[PDB]
Amino acid sequence: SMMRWNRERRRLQIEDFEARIALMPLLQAEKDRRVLQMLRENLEEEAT
Amino acid sequence: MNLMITLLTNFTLATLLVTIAFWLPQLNVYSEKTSPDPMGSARLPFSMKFFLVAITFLLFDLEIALLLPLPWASQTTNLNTMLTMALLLIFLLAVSLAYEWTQKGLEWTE
Amino acid sequence: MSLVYMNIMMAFTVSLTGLLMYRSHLMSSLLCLEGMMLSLFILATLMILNSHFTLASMMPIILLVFAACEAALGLSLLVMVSNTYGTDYVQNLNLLQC
Amino acid sequence: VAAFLKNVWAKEPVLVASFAIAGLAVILPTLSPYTKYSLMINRATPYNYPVPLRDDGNMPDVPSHPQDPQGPSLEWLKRL
Amino acid sequence: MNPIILIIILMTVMLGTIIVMISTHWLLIWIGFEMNMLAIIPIMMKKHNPRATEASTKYFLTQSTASMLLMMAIIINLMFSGQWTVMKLFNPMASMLMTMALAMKLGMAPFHFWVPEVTQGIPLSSGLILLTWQKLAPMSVLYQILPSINLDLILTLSILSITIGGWGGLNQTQLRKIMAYSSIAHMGWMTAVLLYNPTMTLLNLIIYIIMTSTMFTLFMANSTTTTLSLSHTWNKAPIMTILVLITLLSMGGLPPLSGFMPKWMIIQEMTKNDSIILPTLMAITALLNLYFYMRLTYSTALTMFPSTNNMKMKWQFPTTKRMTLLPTMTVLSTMLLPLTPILSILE
Amino acid sequence: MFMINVLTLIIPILLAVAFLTLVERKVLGYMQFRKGPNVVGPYGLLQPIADAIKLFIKEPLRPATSSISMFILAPILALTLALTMWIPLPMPYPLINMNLGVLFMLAMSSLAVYSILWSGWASNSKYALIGALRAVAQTISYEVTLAIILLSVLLMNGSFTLSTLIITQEQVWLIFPAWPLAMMWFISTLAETNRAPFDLTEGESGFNVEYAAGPFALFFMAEYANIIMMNIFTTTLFLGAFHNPYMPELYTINFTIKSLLLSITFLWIRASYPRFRYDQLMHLLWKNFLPLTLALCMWHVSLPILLSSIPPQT
Amino acid sequence: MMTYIVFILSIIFVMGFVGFSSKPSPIYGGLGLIVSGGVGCGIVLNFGGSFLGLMVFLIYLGGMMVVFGYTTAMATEQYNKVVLGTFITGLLMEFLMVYYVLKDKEVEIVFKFNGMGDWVIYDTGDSGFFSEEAMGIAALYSYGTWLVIVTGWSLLIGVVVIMEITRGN
Amino acid sequence: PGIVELPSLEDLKVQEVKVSSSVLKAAAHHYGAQCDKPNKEFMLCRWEEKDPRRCLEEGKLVNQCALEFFRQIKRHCAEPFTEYWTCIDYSGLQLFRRCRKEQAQFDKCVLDKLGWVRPDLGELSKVTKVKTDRPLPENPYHSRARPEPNPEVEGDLKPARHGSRLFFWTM
Ligand SMILES: CCCCCCCCCCCCCCCCCC(=O)OC[C@H](COP(=O)([O-])OC[C@H](O)COP(=O)([O-])OC[C@H](COC(=O)CCCCCCCCCCCCCCCCC)OC(=O)CCCCCCCCCCCCCCCCC)OC(=O)CCCCCCCCCCCCCCCCC
Ligand SMILES: CCCCCCCCCCCCCCCCCC(=O)OC[C@H](COP(=O)([O-])OCC[N+](C)(C)C)OC(=O)CCCCCCCCCCCCCCCCC
Ligand SMILES: CCCCCCCCCCCCCCCCCC(=O)OC[C@H](COP(=O)(O)OCCN)OC(=O)CCCCCCCCCCCCCCCCC
Ligand SMILES: CCCCCCCCCCCCCCCCCC(=O)OC[C@H](COP(=O)(O)OCCN)OC(=O)CCCCCCCCCCCCCCCCC
Ligand SMILES: CCCCCCCCCCCCCCCCCC(=O)OC[C@H](COP(=O)(O)OCCN)OC(=O)CCCCCCCCCCCCCCCCC
Ligand SMILES: CCCCCCCCCCCCCCCCCC(=O)OC[C@H](COP(=O)(O)OCCN)OC(=O)CCCCCCCCCCCCCCCCC
Ligand SMILES: CCCCCCCCCCC1=C(C)C(=O)C(OC)=C(OC)C1=O
Repeated sequence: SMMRWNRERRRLQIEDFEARIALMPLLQAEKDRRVLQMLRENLEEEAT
Repeated sequence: MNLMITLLTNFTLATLLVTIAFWLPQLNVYSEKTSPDPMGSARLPFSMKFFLVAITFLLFDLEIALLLPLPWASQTTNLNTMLTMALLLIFLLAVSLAYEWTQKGLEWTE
Repeated sequence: MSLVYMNIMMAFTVSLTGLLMYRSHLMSSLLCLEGMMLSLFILATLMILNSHFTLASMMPIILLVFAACEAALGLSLLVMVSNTYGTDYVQNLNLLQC
Repeated sequence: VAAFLKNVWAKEPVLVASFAIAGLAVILPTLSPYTKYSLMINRATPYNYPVPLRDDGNMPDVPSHPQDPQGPSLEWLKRL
Repeated sequence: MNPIILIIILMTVMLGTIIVMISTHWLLIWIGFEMNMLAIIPIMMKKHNPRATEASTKYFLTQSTASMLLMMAIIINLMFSGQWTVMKLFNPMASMLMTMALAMKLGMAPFHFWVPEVTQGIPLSSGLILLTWQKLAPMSVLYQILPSINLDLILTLSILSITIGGWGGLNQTQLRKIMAYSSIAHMGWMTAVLLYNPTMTLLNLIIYIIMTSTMFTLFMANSTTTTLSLSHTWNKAPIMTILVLITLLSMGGLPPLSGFMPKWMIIQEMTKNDSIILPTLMAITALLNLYFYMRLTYSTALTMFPSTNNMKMKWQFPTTKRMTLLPTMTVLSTMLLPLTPILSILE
Repeated sequence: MFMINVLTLIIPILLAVAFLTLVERKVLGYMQFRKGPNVVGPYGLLQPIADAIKLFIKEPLRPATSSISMFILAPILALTLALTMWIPLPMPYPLINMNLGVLFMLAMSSLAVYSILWSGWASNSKYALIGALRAVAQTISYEVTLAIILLSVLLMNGSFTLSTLIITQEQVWLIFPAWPLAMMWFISTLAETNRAPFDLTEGESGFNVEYAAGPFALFFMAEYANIIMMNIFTTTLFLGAFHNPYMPELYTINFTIKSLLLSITFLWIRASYPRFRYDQLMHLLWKNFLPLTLALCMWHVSLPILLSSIPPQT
Repeated sequence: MMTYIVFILSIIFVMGFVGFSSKPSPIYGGLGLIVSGGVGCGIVLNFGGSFLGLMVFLIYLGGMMVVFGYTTAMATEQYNKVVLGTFITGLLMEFLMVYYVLKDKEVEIVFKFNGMGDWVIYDTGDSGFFSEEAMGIAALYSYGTWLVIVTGWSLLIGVVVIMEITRGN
Repeated sequence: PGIVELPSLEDLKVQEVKVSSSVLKAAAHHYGAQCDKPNKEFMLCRWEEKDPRRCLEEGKLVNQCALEFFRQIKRHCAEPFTEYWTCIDYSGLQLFRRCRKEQAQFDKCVLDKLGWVRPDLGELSKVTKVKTDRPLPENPYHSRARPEPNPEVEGDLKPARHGSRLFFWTM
């Protein structure tokens, strides 16, 4: 029973990880624009 | 943060109950008591065997500390090496127990 | 550098000077020695977690285990001293002056 | 080899069970047909991002899309 | 001790030193020192008397303190370099702490104060291990970190070791304390040439290990731990007086013996680097070592102290002790100076 | 709102410990062919209240302590640890959902011997100190098989997360692949809480006999909180219930019934056996439970590999 | 103030060491080292070292200081100015360190130390579906073969060593 | 040293994908199936340039292609998708295994009305190849020239001239 159920749990883990993989480019683009937004705000306030 | 709040609540409730248990019956005025043990005044004789079982605990606890990342280590892709080193650590804990046996270390607290 | 490293190094030096200035007990010396080890554990841990150096995350556990085995050995030596004199006083360990 | 074994099973069944279970744990993964699938499942688990390859022009085994035929498959895991 | 357990524990001492010698990661250096200390503690408590427990306690405390300072030097190296390669250190504070820790492990002055105690408290075989084999691992670490060692610190430790090991042995009658102060002086000579030519450091270490192994093997073969029992050797075994004579004249560095070989080579490398005062004062200070060596040779070989009557019983029994490599070590510690250019094999 | 959740954890702990004393006296009554308390309340339901009010106005025993500070700290530490063992317990949702809740509980239960040790040294009785050293040596001995059995079970879980242990047991109870681990685990939890047949603090002095009726009652209620907690943890660990995420009270009723039956099984074991001699439970640990525990730890390492049943990390 | 919290724990950490380094008695010193281990564990936990902090509890505190207090309670039979003076000396030196590095945001005892809160040195990303520290400790069985061999051999030899030296024969 | 070169706040303006993580996770397999090409162009550019400032426009393409993904869900299959991500959204771990019938209805509705096939187990974790027009960076680490190595050994090994030359030894 643990054999069948842990193999199902590994398949469900792979399904969750591929949902994560399919979402990582959007999150990476948003993260890049996020950190460049914050660095530009820090640069402008350092300038003033 | 919620953990620190919960620890502070548990510690505060414990300290409050200990303060109540040490100071609620102090309010009574019962009586002063003069009150003038199996050993009378003999100094505590040292047991080598209690120290040996505590040190055996400490060494097997270090071997347990080595064994603790196994539910994570089973996820590796070098599984033959992982299984070999896991069986080798549990086998060395077993060899430690066997040597503790055969030199009469587990005796009179067996 | 970072501010927490100041306190962990100062803790190592405080446990050093406690370990380098005995009062009477050998157990207090072993406690200062294990305080030195604990501060080494904390300092190694804060560096390795800060640097995201993944393979050295097993390093402080190793630094624990050996040194705790070391502590076990020290306790055993203390007990043998305590089984000769009744106390673990460091002034009893002076026979090797002559 | 048989009288000693019945002797130690009569005297010390805890230790006979201990050495027997330990011997099975040692020898049985080398005799199991499913030890290969443990390795294959641990390498099929995508913790990292599948960083794509620059198409030089000559890579017939690398797909252009996840739903393409070429590439590593997991039919064996869904079926077993 | 169980002889199997003795074999496994001595292999673990050797395993710790070899792990120090072959590893490229500082954690495995620290692990080799921990394994070495942990395994050598039962060798010191082989006879189970309070002097062995006192000596093992003092040895444990000094080596444990040095191990903690070693790990702090390693951790500061990881701070200022982000890596673990057993090479030069990337901070003068980590370099100072590692040089102090290795000076504590070697027992170089002013961290010498455990060496004549512990060697006195333990048997002759464990004292032989402590004064020969326990030098190899810290001298290997000093060999590999010499682009970071402060010159002033290493030469201060060297001259303080040579002077204190010279004056310490002049007041002794116990043979193990004589060999311990001889150890302190010779480790001063080894570390004084480390930043100039470490091949001469290896040469001095090898010739010292040969001569110390010869003297401890003679002391084990004659069962003598004091000067005045060593002086009974001529009436028991007259060849051993000749052997302790030539080996003690070698350890003082008198030509044409081989113990003249290292220190001369050390001077040969310290005058190339325009240091003249320092090896001259070192060589003049080594006359103290030679003085108490001459004291032992006057007690043992060149005169005949009065013996006892029961010595006549021991005349009827030959030595059954395995005097392992004693003719080989005696020949190597005396007649090796015509082969002085063999030292290039240590480059 | 979180403070309300902490109070609704820890005040029902104290109430359940209060009425566990009544349940123990009643069940030990009927197993001994007598009744338990049925005079003080209706069916004896006011016996814990009456006993709490009696103990909290009893005269302080007033010992001469070797240390006042550790004599104060040992009940504080006992109650604090006995209340913090509950916060990662998934029933069905923990108060504190932490990734390493199993190792957290193993650590906070390993810290519980300091209350025994500090109370033994803080008393001036040398025989109380000897009893404290025996109790500490017993507890740290059985912690070894706690840690190794617990590791061998969590090799089927995938993580140290306690809430994952419900997901692990959705198809079958984990007592089916691990009943030898379950039975050595259960006797090891019986020996952790100094519970009969391992209660040598009542076998012929306890470590906490110099405390007054109030502080000894606090030690006693920390001990019964540990008992209920370890039964809940054993229930979560081997008898994991069905969990509908839209109806969490089904899991709460189910683990509550199983944990009650396991606590009554503690009560029913103390109504059945004589005590071990001290060396005999040392023999039980070091020469019986620990070799089987190491052998089954090798088996539960190698078994998910040889069957391709390695649980997921997440 | 809460942005300095790890720093605050570290102050208590140093205070705890001035607890046992002054050496009041080995049992109060044991208690001070226990409190120091708990707050240093909190320092470890607030960088993301969950497993290492629980090793501080389970193995350092619950494993080793148990044996220290156990061995200590079998000695120093149950019932100073130098301790009190050493404690106030260490405390005043530590609060002068705190005062300097807070008034200046920089200090130099041996190394230069910033006086900002130690949150500033962190990383601004995610580690995905794993703790990096958990996977680095899991690598002990896959990448750390020599380290496992020498550690387990040292523990076996340590068992042999304790049984040889505690026998007296 | 030099001045860091940051893009302006106008260069960072884009129409964001303002949906929650259960909306994204419920649509994740069809998003990886449909929006493959600008995503993999962006991530190839992101692992090759090692600089987010050099990867902005491709990132905008990601943020342009996700929205056209969701609009085409909103134009056709808004209600089975809404029920499905609501059922995903209830779970504290957002399990896929709790929500298989709402998933089946959403997959049925998308497969009928848009023809999109949900990827099988293994497909989204494949390493794909990406055809680009931007050049490969010749120095992504911005590294300077390495130092020249030491001169090697060459030639036959002759004996030592007159031996060791150690003070008087002729060999
Ligand atoms: C066709 C195929 C076959 C062809 C076969 C051809 C040969 C046929 C004959 C077979 C026999 C050949 C024997 C070796 C060749 C001759 C070597 C030689 O004399 O070198 C001259 C060597 C340098 O003189 P040279 O005029 O420049 O060279 C003439 C040749 O060209 C020398 O040639 P080289 O310049 O190329 O020599 C290289 C270099 C040349 O030397 C140098 O570059 C100068 C440095 C030499 C070492 C200086 C060390 C200073 C500090 C230590 C002082 C030692 C204490 C004195 C002795 C104490 C008591 C033993 O030698 C060394 O560095 C080796 C060290 C010295 C060993 C010489 C051979 C000894 C073998 C027998 C040993 C028996 C014990 C002897 C005494 C032990 C001490 C040596 O003379 C010395 O250094 C004077 C010291 C005495 C040397 C040993 C004499 C060997 C014969 C002894 C027989 C009587 C033994 C009595 C019982 C035992 C003693 C109580
Ligand atoms: C979690 C829910 C509950 C779990 C179950 C527990 C419920 C029952 C509890 C009953 C009350 C117990 C009170 C305390 C009892 C203490 C005494 C006691 O039992 O001591 C333990 C006893 C001790 O025995 P002993 O001490 O009497 O035996 C004598 C031993 N010598 C000779 C050394 C003196 O037994 C054990 O240690 C066994 C522990 C469990 C073993 C489980 C083995 C499973 C099977 C393995 C495989 C076997 C076949 C071989 C391989 C085949 C491979 C294909
Ligand atoms: C190879 C696989 C890995 C093996 C190593 C790992 C094992 C896991 C379990 C760990 C056990 C650790 C402790 C072992 C100690 C063994 C020595 C021992 O106990 O000897 C003493 C004992 C007699 O006991 P006694 O001294 O009298 O004590 C009082 C109780 N009567 O003497 C005995 O009882 C004799 C014990 C030896 C005989 C046991 C035979 C069991 C055979 C099972 C089938 C074969 C299994 C394959 C492995 C090979 C086993 C030889
Ligand atoms: C760059 C260098 C790298 C490294 C190169 C190699 C370095 C080698 C360093 C050698 C260190 C030797 C340490 C001592 C030996 C270790 C084993 C031991 O303990 O032997 C003593 C042993 C004990 O027997 P026991 O019965 O206890 O004796 C007391 C009386 N009952 O037995 C006895 O007591 C028997 C009596 C005689 C023992 C003589 C042992 C001599 C060993 C050293 C030989 C010389 C060094 C090798 C050659 C030069 C290498 C540099
Ligand atoms: C402003 C006015 C109030 C002032 C402060 C007082 C606060 C409230 C205190 C409780 C109520 C006051 C009265 C107390 C009981 C008095 C009556 C009594 O004793 O009745 C006896 C009756 C049983 O009769 P019995 O004599 O036992 O006969 C044996 C059977 N053949 O006994 C019974 O039937 C049962 C009696 C139960 C007593 C009350 C219940 C216990 C107390 C609960 C509150 C306090 C504790 C809270 C929880 C503590 C922690 C567990
Ligand atoms: C004698 C003194 C008094 C004695 C009585 C009171 C003390 C003893 C009883 C209480 C013990 C306190 C234990 C505190 C730490 C416990 C370990 C821990 O934090 O584990 C939980 C969790 C780790 O799991 P994980 O999910 O990976 O982390 C969150 C990531 N999402 O990690 C987290 O959730 C991290 C949360 C933030 C960090 C919390 C730091 C706590 C404060 C420092 C330690 C306090 C205790 C110091 C004294 C110890 C005992 C002397
Ligand atoms: C905060 C206080 C809550 C109430 C106190 C705990 C609940 C009542 C337990 C009473 C009790 C019983 C029945 C009891 O039988 C007993 O003796 C073994 C005790 O220890 C002294 C008790 O404390």
